[PDB]
Amino acid sequence: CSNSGIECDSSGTCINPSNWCDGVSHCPGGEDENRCVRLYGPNFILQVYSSQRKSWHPVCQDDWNENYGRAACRDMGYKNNFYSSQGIVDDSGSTSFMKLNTSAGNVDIYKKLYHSDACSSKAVVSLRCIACGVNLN
Amino acid sequence: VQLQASGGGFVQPGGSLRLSCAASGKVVEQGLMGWFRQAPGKEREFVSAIQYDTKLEYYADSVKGRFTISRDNSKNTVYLQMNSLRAEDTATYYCATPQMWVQRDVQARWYWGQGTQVTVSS
Amino acid sequence: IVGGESALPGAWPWQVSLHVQNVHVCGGSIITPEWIVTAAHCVEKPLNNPWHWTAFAGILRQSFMFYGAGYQVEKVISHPNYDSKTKNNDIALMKLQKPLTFNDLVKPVCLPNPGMMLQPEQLCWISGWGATEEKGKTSEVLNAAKVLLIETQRCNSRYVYDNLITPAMICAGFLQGNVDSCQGDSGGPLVTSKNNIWWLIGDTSWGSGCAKAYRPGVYGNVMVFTDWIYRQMRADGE
Ligand SMILES: *[C@@H]1O[C@H](CO)[C@@H](O)[C@H](O)[C@H]1NC(C)=O
Ligand SMILES: [Ca+2]
Repeated sequence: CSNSGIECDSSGTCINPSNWCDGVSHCPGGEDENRCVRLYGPNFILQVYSSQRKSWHPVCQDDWNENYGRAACRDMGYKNNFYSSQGIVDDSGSTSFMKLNTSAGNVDIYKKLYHSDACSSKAVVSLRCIACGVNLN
Repeated sequence: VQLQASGGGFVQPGGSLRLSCAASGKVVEQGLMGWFRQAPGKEREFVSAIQYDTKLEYYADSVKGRFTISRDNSKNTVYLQMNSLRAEDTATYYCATPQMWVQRDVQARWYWGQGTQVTVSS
Repeated sequence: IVGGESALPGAWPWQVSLHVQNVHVCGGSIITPEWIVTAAHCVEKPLNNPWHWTAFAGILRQSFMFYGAGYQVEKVISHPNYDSKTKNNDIALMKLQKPLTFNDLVKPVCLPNPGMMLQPEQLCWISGWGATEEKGKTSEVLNAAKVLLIETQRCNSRYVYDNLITPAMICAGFLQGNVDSCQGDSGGPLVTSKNNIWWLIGDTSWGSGCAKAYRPGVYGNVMVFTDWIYRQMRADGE
């Protein structure tokens, strides 16, 4: 794709990043709205793609709780699975965060978040949706 | 399980052949038997398969309607009736079980006894 | 697995034996109580039919995988861009009819996250019931062995695999050979430990012979496939 467009598919379709994870399904297979939440790095930093900023950003811990964590895990495809979540300090030299709108209403979990330059709790969300990766010592 | 294919030969367009695959080994290993084919310089191709109790049969699109697969479980033999043959059906035909045909190394050779040559030319 | 050793119970609790009509055909990795990651070259037609497949977890020996002791597979999904001629995008998912019960012997492996920052020659493990020598039979017992990642630039060299390694592929093993996956290990796990977590980084895809010099194992690049995996799981859940 040209001009930083994002591939919807392997069929050549290109979409403007401002419509990626913006709450409206624009791609033929809805690819722009079903991969908006991810866990980054070996420490499971919760990140959401911001349609405002056209990039991934960590999630502030302000007002976050297990119900929001379960919504994030369900959006990722883990259904009713939930393991663990805790606030951690940011280690990536980030000035850019996704912050929870407590009065957002009934929208996608990634649309309950808005871009922000600071977290009041000084911590970002670490989230694991399933207990995995453990074997015999 | 040990498989011996036979029945191959030379025919002209429109002719017919009936291939046989005789199995020696535990019947549990014959739950699904399949036929594949390979012409020189080309990728191996699935042809047909049959469940042990014969209640499910499979056919590749290119041979659907013309070929018929069957079993005789007291002989432990699978048969492939091939009618209305064309030149593009020319290949070495192989019988195999799933544990054989699903290959980490697809270019690894199948046993000679699994195959039988079929040539269609006028 | 060539050049490894038999596994202990609970050593690789995500490993499953995938049977067609109660005969081992491919390996797989548990990622949720109902989802298993395996290879697309395991499930080409007529093996795309879930009716034929059962999964055996927490069992180390094939002689203890009886009729009825395994979990019936409900769905089989191959990668839509899988190419059988090159084995590009060689990954598939199986969904179980009934969820697994996790315990000391049956546990999931973690899907890799973006930004793992693995070493160029990161230390990994492979496991499966594949042959223990080239042209050998299926192993009755689960085996496992250490392998290292080999940088794709090296694997694509003229004297190795000569530009056959795509971005949907990773190489692991030893250019000297001796240790490798083999026939019957298809679909099984390539895992690595980082931050005290075991991560699924590959699924056994292809190779040229087993454990031969300059012919190491090639694995589906699971990190590249994670978006697709999440989409299938999300589409299933609702
Ligand atoms: C939060 O959502 C409400 C309702 O949509 C809206 O009125 C308000 O402006 C939002 N606040 C922020 C900071 O986006
Ligand atoms: Ca959109």
